Amino acid sequence: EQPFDLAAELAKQPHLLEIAGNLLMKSGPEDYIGAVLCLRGTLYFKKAHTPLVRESLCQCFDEFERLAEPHLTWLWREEPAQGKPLTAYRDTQPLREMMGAMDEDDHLSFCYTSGKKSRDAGAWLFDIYGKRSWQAKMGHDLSVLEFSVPLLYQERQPLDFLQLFIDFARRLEPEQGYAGHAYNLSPTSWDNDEPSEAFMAARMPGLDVGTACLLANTPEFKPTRIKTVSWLTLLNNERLALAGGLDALRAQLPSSHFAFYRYGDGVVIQAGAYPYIAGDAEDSRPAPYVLLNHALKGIRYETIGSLHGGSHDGELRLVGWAADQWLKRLDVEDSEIPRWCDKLLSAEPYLDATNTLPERL
Amino acid sequence: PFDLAAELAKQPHLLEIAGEDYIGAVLCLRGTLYFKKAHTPLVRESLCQCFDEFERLAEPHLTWLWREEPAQGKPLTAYRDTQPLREMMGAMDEDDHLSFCYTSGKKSRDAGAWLFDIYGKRSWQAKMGHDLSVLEFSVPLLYQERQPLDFLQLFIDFARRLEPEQGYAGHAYNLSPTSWDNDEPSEAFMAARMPGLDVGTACLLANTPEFKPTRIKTVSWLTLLNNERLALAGGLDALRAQLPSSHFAFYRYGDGVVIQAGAYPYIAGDAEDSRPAPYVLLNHALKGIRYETIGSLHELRLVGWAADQWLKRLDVEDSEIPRWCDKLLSAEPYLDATNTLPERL
Repeated sequence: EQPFDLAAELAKQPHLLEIAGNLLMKSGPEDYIGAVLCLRGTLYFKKAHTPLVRESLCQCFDEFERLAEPHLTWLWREEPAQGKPLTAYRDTQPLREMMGAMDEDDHLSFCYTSGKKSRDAGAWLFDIYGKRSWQAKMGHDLSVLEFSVPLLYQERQPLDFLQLFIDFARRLEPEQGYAGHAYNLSPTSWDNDEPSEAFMAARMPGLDVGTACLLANTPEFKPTRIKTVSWLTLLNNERLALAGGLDALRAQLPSSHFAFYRYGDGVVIQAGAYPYIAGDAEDSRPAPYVLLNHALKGIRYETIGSLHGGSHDGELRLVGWAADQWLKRLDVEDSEIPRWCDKLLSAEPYLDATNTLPERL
Repeated sequence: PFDLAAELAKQPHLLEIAGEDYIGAVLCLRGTLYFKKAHTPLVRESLCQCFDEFERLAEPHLTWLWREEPAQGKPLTAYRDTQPLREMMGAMDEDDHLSFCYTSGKKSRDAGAWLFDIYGKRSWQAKMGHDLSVLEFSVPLLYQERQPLDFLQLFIDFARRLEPEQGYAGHAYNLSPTSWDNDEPSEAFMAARMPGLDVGTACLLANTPEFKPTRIKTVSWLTLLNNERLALAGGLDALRAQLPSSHFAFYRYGDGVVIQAGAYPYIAGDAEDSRPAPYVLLNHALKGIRYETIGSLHELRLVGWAADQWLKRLDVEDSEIPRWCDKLLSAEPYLDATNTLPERL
């Protein structure tokens, strides 16, 4: 009596906004929120073990918390030296106070969520995963900041998340990054819920998939390359040069629909007037992402390993060959680019003062 | 739908998916038969005998006849005004494509729960190796509940006449007869939550390169194996010894067998596991003759990869089969004269 309304919803639109925990399993849904569609940004950066970067991370959180304070509910920390792995947001110490108890050899682990239950996925997120000084010196030097706001918040305040992403890039000088639609999964039960993400990924080419903090220091991530484009795409100056330089990119990305934000030592590219889940009735790939992916696929990772854990009892998981194929989901033939340029101009809203920051080039 | 009528009382459109408004899909009991020689006069008469039999049940409910580019008449015809099927077919030759889709949808583009659909390959297509035609037919779920032997009788009778290669019957969504390329299957959801449902459009699968092996796409409530497939699965004796006669019935015809898995068709299992116990046991017995790939069913390669995954949705670990059999024997209704044909082996 319960699968039918979901079968009807899935047949007519690509996405699900909220997904019950363990839904894409044979044992079936459980009494928690396993996944929530939101607007998420992911930044891979270095020197998280240093005081200046930690202070900048705290300034990032101050900026985020001004928006998110009414909604945050839980702080998760991995094996903290003081306190508990799980703390109610009301009971937490200021982030600057917790960082002040740490030195360069401590691991940064802070995940603020907005789920009603601590097990629930929530649409507000601020997640720091910071490598220890000795880990960075032994070669595992890449840290991750991920943060998100709800889709409804984005529609009501269309410049707020974008301003955060640029402000954070400016302070952290990241190696690479992206922002757009993604599912936040349950902080504790995500293994139940990766199949929901995998099912959605096949339907929504604009969706980011996977866990950046697990990807960050794999051998597959060593090349000077990027995982994906999305609504926002961040390239440090080295990746920008490998992509042909800023002049060569602006020649391929019409300024009617693409904006460029030069922060210090890199650029953020905005692909379209808003983030895109999918395309149209003819093609599920978003036209602005297709054009940007075409310009940047020369610097895309050939493989990043598996995006998900292994399958237990027949459930869907983006592993091995399927993960490699996911990386290529936006690729088109060179000969089809003019048609995609035409689709951009005829069907997609233009950039204006309501959906870009004034500091765009 | 523990109590389907009770569920429809609270959600009248529970079995429908909306499609300028039309019914895009309706859940029903559908049989699919893949057979050869549709271009020959002997088989064409057999198809007309099949429709004669279907029409005795469906005549009050059929509304439309769809035909793709007919040499005589129009693509759409009101059912009340159609010619006899034999006379339309009499106007056709070896090399004409058989295309007849009778539906019960209220509007012409509405999916209907009653269906009789012929897709017959041309003689020259058959000679080039694209020789597999499809007959699909369906009745509403509520009709099956009140007349539980009628669809089953049709499926066996049609199998006898057509001597199919392979086939299956059970729950499926009938789609709109003209807007049949606008809604995503959602194969991974079906595999997880409604694993008893068939998924796909048989006439598009029949002559793909993926279908050429001597294999089957799926088990369902009814599963049809020609004798070649039966032998590859280890033979009928061993199947009957492995599958409890309390819950599995076997119907023989001149060229193969139809297996009935359970007292009625199953959408899903129970609260603990969505896989229906009778289908789990039969899938385990037959997975050695299942297609390994099918292509996509009803976009990047991830949608086709999902379709290959859907083929395995009933698989369980071998160590669990004894527990599944105990669950079948203790929890599931058994077969008797109320839900099987008397001709069962």
